[PDB]
Amino acid sequence: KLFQASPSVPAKYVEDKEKMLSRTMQLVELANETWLVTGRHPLPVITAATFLAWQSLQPA
Amino acid sequence: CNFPEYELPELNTRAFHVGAFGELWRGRLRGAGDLSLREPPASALPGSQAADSDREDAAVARDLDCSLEAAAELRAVCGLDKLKCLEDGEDPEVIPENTDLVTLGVRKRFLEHREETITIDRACRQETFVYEMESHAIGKKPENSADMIEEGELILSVNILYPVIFHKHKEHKPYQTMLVLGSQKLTQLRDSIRCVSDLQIGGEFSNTPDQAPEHISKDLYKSAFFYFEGTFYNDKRYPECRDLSRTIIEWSESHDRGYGKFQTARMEDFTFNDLCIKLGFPYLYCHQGDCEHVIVITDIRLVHHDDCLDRTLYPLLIKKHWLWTRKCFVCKMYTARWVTNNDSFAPEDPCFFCDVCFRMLHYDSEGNKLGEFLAYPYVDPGTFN
DNA sequence: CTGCCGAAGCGAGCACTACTGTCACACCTATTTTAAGCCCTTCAATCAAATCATCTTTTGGTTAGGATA
Ligand SMILES: [Zn+2]
Ligand SMILES: [Zn+2]
Repeated sequence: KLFQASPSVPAKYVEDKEKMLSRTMQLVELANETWLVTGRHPLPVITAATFLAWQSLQPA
Repeated sequence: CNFPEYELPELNTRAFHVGAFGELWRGRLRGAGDLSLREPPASALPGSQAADSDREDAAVARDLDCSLEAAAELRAVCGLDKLKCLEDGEDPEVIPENTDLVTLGVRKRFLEHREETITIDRACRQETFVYEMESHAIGKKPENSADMIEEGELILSVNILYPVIFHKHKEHKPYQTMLVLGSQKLTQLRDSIRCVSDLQIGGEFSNTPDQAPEHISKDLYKSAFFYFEGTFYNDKRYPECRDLSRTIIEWSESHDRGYGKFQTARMEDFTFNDLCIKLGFPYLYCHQGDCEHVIVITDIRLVHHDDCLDRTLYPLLIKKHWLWTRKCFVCKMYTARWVTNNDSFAPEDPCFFCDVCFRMLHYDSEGNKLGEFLAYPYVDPGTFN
């Protein structure tokens, strides 16, 4: 729910979802080709990749 | 009922209606005369009580249900000669050594290490403002009849905090203490404020420093409101006044922001007696739409004959915290009157300049702008505190 | 002294998913052995946020380098 300026969330955290998806899918591609994903639950890896994106678009 | 009690020890008390509280106080004092503003007789040595004996012994006998001789015996027994260890001709500047007090021992310990040439002085003890504004007004009476405090009138002690908080300490606060009457309205309290927020100015005038704005904030905006027990008291006497509380009620009531439902009312519709307010519990006042003030009802009591009976001074300031002047960075000793941004000459942004350090640095003899910078007139809150 | 047949109001037919008597076969767990991955706790080693002690930058007042009015 970070793509909408809901009152429950400050607008500081709102970002375009397109760049979000691009950053996340390339991050998880990096994770995949580095043997991280094999034999493990993907969901936590996707969550971590969304994390690295979300911090990367505004480390400020 | 309106029975004051401590909500927390020595920090805040329960809420009660000021009018009902004053009525209860008067009911326990009306007719007795202890709440009157006339000078009563004072205690004296037994060697001079003969003059007051005729007027005092009968009343004492009536009130104590004892005989007149018993009243005289009580008066002679309770004479001040039994209590006055100090003669009336003794100065208070020297500790009497003929004492067994631990308090005076600690006082001697304090005074002994302050008698050296490096330490001996008659400087401030811990503060100065309180006594200076007490003696200036305590026991005085007005020059006009209309400025007379009503006998038994409530006296309310209100602390107003400054907009410039230390944001480094939390025990003590920057505030000034205002004394107001129960019958007074909130309008006369609001109009008596001399906060620097009323004097704010702006405008960028690096090109023409002499074209500073003509109107101070007080001449452009007049919005001000109090806030007690969930009620906003907004000024509307002038077109410049706006009901700021409507925006707050729109923002806060749309979500569970941690505060309850509020109500809107005008500023002149209530007196201090109409309030149902706590003592010591902070409250909110605002003016100019961005200058909020913390409001603490520190004390409330009936008027006494020895108090300041002169209403021309009311609202009467009795205590005030100090703010330090914002001095410019050029000479590092003079209070700034200008602030600049994007200044190529200044080592930091923002930079504070005084008129002397500003005009000749940023302009030549003809007043032509020198270098690249933006300049704004500045009013020091530490000066107009 | 008993009996026939009208007047008006009723009615029809057309418009290029609830239990019970059984029954055998599922459900169920007695343990062995891996190979990488498991959830929760639980304390210990390392870390970093907040607070205290002290040097130092500057804001009101005294001193003797320093000065007018
Ligand atoms: Zn203010
Ligand atoms: Zn200057």
